[PDB]
Amino acid sequence: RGSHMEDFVRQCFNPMIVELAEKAMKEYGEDPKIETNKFAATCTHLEVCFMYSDGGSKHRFEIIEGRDRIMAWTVVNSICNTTGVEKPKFLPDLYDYKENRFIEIGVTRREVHIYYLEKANKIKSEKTHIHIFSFTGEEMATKADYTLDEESRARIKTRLFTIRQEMASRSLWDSFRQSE
Ligand SMILES: COc1cc(CCNC(=O)c2nc(Cc3ccccc3C(F)(F)F)[nH]c(=O)c2O)ccc1O
Ligand SMILES: [Mn+2]
Ligand SMILES: [Mn+2]
Repeated sequence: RGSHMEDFVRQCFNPMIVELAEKAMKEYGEDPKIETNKFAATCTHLEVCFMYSDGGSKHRFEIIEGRDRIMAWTVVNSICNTTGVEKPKFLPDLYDYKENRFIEIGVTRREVHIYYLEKANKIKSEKTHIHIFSFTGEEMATKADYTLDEESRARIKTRLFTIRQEMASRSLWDSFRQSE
């Protein structure tokens, strides 16, 4: 199907990020040409996770998001057997070696409060850190511990708002906001 959203996602995001989002959606049994809003969402989430890992020290983060499910769970099991942190019931996004905790990164189109509430209700181990961003420039982290420096998060919010602006300029932001 000829979707403007698909072409915009391919023009906006990095090709390797697009390939990773495509592989993730195909592994989860979703059509990137049909679920174009979910395609944009997966690309955005991947890019935000990569920018997050880009912040901090060189060996600070172990990246779980992006890998296929089997290898991702393998790295999670290795981290749990190495450090001793409780195994999470759901696949997280990163692991902070400095703070020694799993990080779940979320990107929302609504208020960060509701999104964080749903995520804290989903995750039951509580030991997993949750860091939520929004397309309006807001953020919320567990225990007010935002992990990274202010600049590394500020560039993330800037990129999110740029993506929102481009979506609105292409007249696709309304359906993308209604999709969530
Ligand atoms: C069983 O469902 C889950 C699967 C996973 C492992 C892989 N998916 C993510 O890692 C992840 N997916 C999403 C959005 C999404 C997209 C597809 C299905 C379900 C969901 C969610 F349910 F999350 F809305 N947003 C994240 O930020 C994000 O990290 C983790 C937690 C889950 O509850
Ligand atoms: Mn994830
Ligand atoms: Mn996430």
